[PDB]
Amino acid sequence: APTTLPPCKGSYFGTENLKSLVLHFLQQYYAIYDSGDRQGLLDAYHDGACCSLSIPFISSLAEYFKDSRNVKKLKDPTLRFRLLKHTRLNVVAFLNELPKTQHDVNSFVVDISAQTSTLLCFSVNGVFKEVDGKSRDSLRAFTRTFIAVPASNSGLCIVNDELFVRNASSEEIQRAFAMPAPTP
Amino acid sequence: SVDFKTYVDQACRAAEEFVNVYYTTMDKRRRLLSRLYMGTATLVWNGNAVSGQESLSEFFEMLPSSEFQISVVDCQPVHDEATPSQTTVLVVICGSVKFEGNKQRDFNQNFILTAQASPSNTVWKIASDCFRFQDWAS
Repeated sequence: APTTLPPCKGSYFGTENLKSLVLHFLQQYYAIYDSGDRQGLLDAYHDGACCSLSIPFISSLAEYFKDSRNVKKLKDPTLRFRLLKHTRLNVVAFLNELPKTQHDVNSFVVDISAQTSTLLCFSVNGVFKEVDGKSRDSLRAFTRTFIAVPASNSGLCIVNDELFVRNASSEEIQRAFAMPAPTP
Repeated sequence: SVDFKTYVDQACRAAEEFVNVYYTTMDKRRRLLSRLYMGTATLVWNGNAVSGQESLSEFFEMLPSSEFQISVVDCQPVHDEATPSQTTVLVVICGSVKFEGNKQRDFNQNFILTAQASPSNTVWKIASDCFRFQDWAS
């Protein structure tokens, strides 16, 4: 019986072209997302886009509890339906209700996992600080999965967005906040 | 053409059932796992790309024995503009796994399922997969 896990690696982009495209998208997206009014994202989401949020089964995450969607736990089809945000209007209205944020964009670990001429699927792993409200200065970790279609300009248009939010671990916090003096 | 709710209900059903089959197979019938993937499917596993059903078969045989505990599942119908003429569902999973010879770990996994009509039941298979440990850099 084996016991070796293969070596874990950072971001997977596949090609230089795609790395450039997705990193620019995330820069642009999160400049709006972290601005204090997210309505600028209306032009990044398809008319028929979907969005949903999930958190760990369990608090400092109370602001995310009302809209969290876990179909393993929640069985009723109507309630399942209602927690899925559909249409760019309902997606971005929901996002603008969430706590204001500052994401560490340049630390994101990004995996591009599917590509065709009509589809790009990539998942983004990172952290954000809450900037205001009851949990001001808290560090959250997250995994966000996007599906995007080519945008009529030259960028990306989001059709599916799944956000998973959790608390950062003590190890994640230590790494994120460290700034020791240099040593040889 | 068809009501959105129909697609949402279909997505939830397909995903919940698929996830139960997937992790049961992973833990207890690993050699059958590759049959749940399309021939062209890929997996990005902690930043490592694995391409094609035959390479997936090899990778799964090489992985240690597993016990997975699944705590969160969410899913969405994928817009037709991204997958023309093809019914697809995005599935997102959070849980923990104990691999033999390794400490227990938390993970997140996402994959896109595609519907394959058949003479009997429609079968859902993975077209693309992504797996990452929460603590992958440790």
